[PDB]
Amino acid sequence: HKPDQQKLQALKDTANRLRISSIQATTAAGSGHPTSCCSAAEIMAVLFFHTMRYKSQDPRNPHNDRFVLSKGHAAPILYAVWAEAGFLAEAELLNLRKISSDLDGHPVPKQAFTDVATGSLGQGLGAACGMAYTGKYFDKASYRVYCLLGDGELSQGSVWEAMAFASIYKLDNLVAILDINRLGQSDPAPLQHQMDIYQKRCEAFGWHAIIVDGHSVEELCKAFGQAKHQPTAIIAKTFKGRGITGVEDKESWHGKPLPKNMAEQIIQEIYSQIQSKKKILATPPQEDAPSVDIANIRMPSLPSYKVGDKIATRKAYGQALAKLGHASDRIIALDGDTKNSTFSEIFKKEHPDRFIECYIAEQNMVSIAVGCATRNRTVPFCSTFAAFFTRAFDQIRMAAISESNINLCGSHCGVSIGEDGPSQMALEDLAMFRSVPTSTVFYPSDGVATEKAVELAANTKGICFIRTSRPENAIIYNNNEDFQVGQAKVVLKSKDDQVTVIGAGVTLHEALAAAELLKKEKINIRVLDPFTIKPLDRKLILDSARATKGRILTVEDHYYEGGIGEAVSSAVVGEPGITVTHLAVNRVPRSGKPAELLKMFGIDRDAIAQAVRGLIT
Amino acid sequence: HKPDQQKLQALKDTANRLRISSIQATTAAGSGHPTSCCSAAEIMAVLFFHTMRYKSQDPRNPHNDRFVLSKGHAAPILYAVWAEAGFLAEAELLNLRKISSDLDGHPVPKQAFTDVATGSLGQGLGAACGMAYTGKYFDKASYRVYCLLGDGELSQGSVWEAMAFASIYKLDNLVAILDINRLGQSDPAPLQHQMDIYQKRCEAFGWHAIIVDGHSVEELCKAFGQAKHQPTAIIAKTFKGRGITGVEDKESWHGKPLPKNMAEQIIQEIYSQIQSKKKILATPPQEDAPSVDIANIRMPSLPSYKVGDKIATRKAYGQALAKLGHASDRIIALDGDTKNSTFSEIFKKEHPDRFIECYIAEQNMVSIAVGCATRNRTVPFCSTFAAFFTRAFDQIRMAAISESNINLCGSHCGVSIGEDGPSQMALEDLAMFRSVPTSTVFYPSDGVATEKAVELAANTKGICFIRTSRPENAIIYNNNEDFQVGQAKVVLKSKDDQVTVIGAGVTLHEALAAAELLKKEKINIRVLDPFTIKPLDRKLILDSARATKGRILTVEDHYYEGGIGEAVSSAVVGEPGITVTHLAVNRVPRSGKPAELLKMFGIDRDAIAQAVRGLIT
Ligand SMILES: Cc1ncc(C[n+]2csc(CCOP(=O)(O)OP(=O)(O)O)c2C)c(N)n1
Ligand SMILES: Cc1ncc(C[n+]2csc(CCOP(=O)(O)OP(=O)(O)O)c2C)c(N)n1
Ligand SMILES: [Ca+2]
Ligand SMILES: [Ca+2]
Ligand code: NA
Ligand code: NA
Repeated sequence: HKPDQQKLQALKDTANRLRISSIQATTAAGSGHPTSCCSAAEIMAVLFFHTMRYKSQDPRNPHNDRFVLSKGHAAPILYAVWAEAGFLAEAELLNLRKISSDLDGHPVPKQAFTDVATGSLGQGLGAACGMAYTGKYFDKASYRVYCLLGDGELSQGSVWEAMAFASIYKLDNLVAILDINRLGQSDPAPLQHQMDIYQKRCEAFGWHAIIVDGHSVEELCKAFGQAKHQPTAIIAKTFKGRGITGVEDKESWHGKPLPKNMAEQIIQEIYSQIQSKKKILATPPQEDAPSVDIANIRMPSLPSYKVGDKIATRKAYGQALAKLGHASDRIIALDGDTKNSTFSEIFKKEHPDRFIECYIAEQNMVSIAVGCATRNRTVPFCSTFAAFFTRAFDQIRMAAISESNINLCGSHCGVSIGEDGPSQMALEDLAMFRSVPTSTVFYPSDGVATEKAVELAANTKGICFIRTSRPENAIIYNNNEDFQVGQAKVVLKSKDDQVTVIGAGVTLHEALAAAELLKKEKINIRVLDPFTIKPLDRKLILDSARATKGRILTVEDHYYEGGIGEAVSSAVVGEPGITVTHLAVNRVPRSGKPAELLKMFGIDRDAIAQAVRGLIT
Repeated sequence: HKPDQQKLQALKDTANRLRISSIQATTAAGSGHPTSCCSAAEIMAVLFFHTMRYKSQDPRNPHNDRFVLSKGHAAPILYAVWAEAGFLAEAELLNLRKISSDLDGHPVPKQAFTDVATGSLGQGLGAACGMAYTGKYFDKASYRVYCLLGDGELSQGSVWEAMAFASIYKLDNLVAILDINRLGQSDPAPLQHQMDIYQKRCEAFGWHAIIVDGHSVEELCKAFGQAKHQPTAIIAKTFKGRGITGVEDKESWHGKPLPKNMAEQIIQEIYSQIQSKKKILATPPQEDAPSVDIANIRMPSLPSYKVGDKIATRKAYGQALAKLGHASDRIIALDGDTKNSTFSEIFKKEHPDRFIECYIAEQNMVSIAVGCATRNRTVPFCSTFAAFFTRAFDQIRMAAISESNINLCGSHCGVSIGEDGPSQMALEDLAMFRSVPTSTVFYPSDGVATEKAVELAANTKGICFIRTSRPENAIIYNNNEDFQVGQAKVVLKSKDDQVTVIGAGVTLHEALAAAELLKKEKINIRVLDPFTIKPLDRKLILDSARATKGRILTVEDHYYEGGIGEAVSSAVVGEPGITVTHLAVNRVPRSGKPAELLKMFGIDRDAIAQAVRGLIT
């Protein structure tokens, strides 16, 4: 698939038009990364005007090839290709980085041509893997996926997780293009132009690796055209600032715009090398992506638990997820070699074609989910121990910037796991997920609440987190109980309540046990289950407090900062007559039995009862 | 260095004693991972009783070889070697996982023989790299560093970052042993027993890679004895549950103890294979680690700023760090290809031998710092953009479980960076660091406070975080101002103050500007700079509020959850007459000029003034 002579020259001309646009935009803004754009200009021309198939007036079309700009600071050249393709007006490029424009400093999905935000390096290939996995195994469509990475970027371990994933899953519809321009931000990239080492690394991770001159349209086209039996890495030897005389291949230019006078001079030089004005039209795709049903997802039946039966919420999650897979053909499940502990294995057993084993690689797992959710093709649920979602916080952070709809279930929360000790204990997961701006944080306290959290999460936009627990605890809700995001439940009350005790998961059950102890001493307490920690039901909390002498006690299997107690305090601070006492975990824990650790860390029934007795007196 | 016939058999006997101890301990506990111990028994015997050099009665001795158990769930066999070596009493092994014991489910540094906690897979090799870098380049000592990893564990990208680091820095004093036992937790590891692929991956990342039969003491000893010119990977083909008949090489046994009856039978079988009772003594090390000065670290002079001069706190950090490097020969600086933006380049210029370029690999950077701080050999300061510390949250979490003394400086906080947009904006870093139990969170508002934060951090135990900013802001403190952890500063006050406004960094300066605006309308406000967000100066905040009609307004360049406003609210909730109003960033931002974004997100001078006017009225 070698371009003919006219097309070849038109591709070279296109590359130079892209350089000019990148320089013009960044000089107009007074910030940005023209030298990072210029190393990629021939790559971008060949991708957008020779290799890819897409609808230039409908960038989000489900039939289109996908492009992911992993080196997101080259955003101006992404904008430039979409102007060249006729989607964006050329004049709009000059509004790069303005508060009045959507051509922001790094790509974001408010742009029709951007599926995932990038800017935190090393994440784009994982998203691309999810898109390619979806294309091959779910859509079974003809679209291909292309991802452009920098060489400095290849220092990120997340890249190598994605490399390994793509070869395990035989993603022969995925191409990674590595812009080996020798330089990072503040020094040369470690391997510089040792092209052979990059080739060996890619081959060792199972990819077909082709070294090219990244400024040769000819060599680029030959590499893209080769038969593809594996994921393919095009390892492109380039120069940073290519085409900018005196800047090409030099340090001290990363993220530095050309000054006005210099841009004018350089642009005239580049423009003089352009042989024809006639632009290339993109070739349209084969329209073989299937229709996908986006109707509200409804469980096929009510929960079928029995009040008083004991089940851990981790197990209820797996049961509910498997049931959800009968509610929608769009549900997919991902897990990081923990399916026997999170109980996502139950979904795998019933719907194996929609389970993705991600292995021990949580960063990549989140990125796969993000990629699978793009263009609304699937509804992903990822699971591992909640503690290990800390390993993926930047991916989760970027998922919110990507306006992604993913669902994450983290098990084994808190000290109540017992003997494994703190390395496995999630004690900061509420803090982390609450800080994610698009998040909904579910903390189901029994199996019924867990099933309803799964159903609600499936239908809720944004980053949904479900915190599950290891201990078996009693079912306390009837199967017809109606749950909503942002609505708490009062699970014990009387006209004589002296404190409102807010607990969740294991501490809700400890609070109910404390209530039984206290009733023997003629002390009644109101017990409230938040259901969602974010958004928090401020109204029910305050109404409860006002019925209980203004007194609130929050008790949580989590550290003090960023959790339930701080959420509650922040919601009610300043309200007349309201007081809040907080019980949480004050330091790194240790191994012991679950009940022993709840006692040691001051969040068990006897600690709750003592706090209540002290409040009354 | 092949063991003679008696020693060879003694090593085999030792391996079998280690198997027995691992089974006994986990059966006694009723939990743990004997099959993960048993694959490693010959490796552990050869390391501890042939290859390593260490003082068996002084595991923390600075002259000793280091061992890192990256696959930390094999803790029972680590405990077993230290019993075999005579440091632990054999009987204590039976108290594994008890709340009354320190032999916890995964290793932790309350154990003399543990430097870094493990249990979150994929982190140990990075810590080992820091130990080896320290041994070679700082201590210039003869000790070597050994790290045992699982094969499932090799799916983590952090491992490959460490691999790449070790070859860049020529860590020929580092050995990684890969326990290729075919199986993970819930399925086979992806590559199973494809030993050649592991070899190719390690070689491609610059290591000398040797495939061995991991149950052959002979082959293990030959591999350890080979000349070392590069970091060395011993790629050991093993079987999970080796030596446990009917369990060896089987699925469904990860993290499952043998029941009592079965343990008795298996242990008798293993014991029958032991030919001699005579234990091997460990060989002691060459005592060539240098003395290190642990005196309090004092800057050689007061800060030398001038009130009213403009400097960004990011630049003040670099200046202060370089000065700190003249205060102590122990200070080291690490940075992830951002030294020209964080200004750690200033330290590199003055103290290049103590600067470690970590490249674009934040997870590994944190682990390197943790390893360098072990045994108090250095005082590390790591820097990058604060947003990118989210990429290393699990490493930071584990650092606190490791009781590590590291210092982290994250620049470019908040929307005030302007045009790069949200991918680069730290808006959740206060939430994240506040949740880390051993943390001190410094948020210096000018260059003087920044210099004093650096000095204090150097002398403070735990995870110290310093949040720096991009905008140039005025110096407001005199050079002799005395700063302490947990002590705030009132930077503007009058007898007629009507609100206490708490700001930090850019929002402190916006609050001072608001005060100047408001004074024109005869409205005075008290302005308070927290200095440390954790611990928070509750007393000064409350005393200030009580002088200002009980009214507090907090304003921060951070999301609402987990930041300054929630810290303050949580501290003062329920105090009679106190009210708290909060201004923060309510959603994912976008590109624009710094001042435009502060306005858009409601945290600039005019937003503060409007909030104040509303509180009074
Ligand atoms: C996770 C992360 N860490 C650090 C940065 C800061 N950063 C932005 S661009 C860059 C250099 C990128 O170099 P490379 O990948 O070689 O791309 P090039 O611009 O040379 O094409 C750095 C370190 C980032 N954006 N993301
Ligand atoms: C970051 C992280 N993710 C997931 C886990 C859960 N986990 C504990 S052990 C294990 C399997 C480890 O297998 P491998 O590395 O092959 O070690 P082996 O026990 O086979 O020697 C898993 C997935 C963990 N501890 N850490
Ligand atoms: Ca580069
Ligand atoms: Ca294994
Ligand atoms: Na959802
Ligand atoms: Na410190």
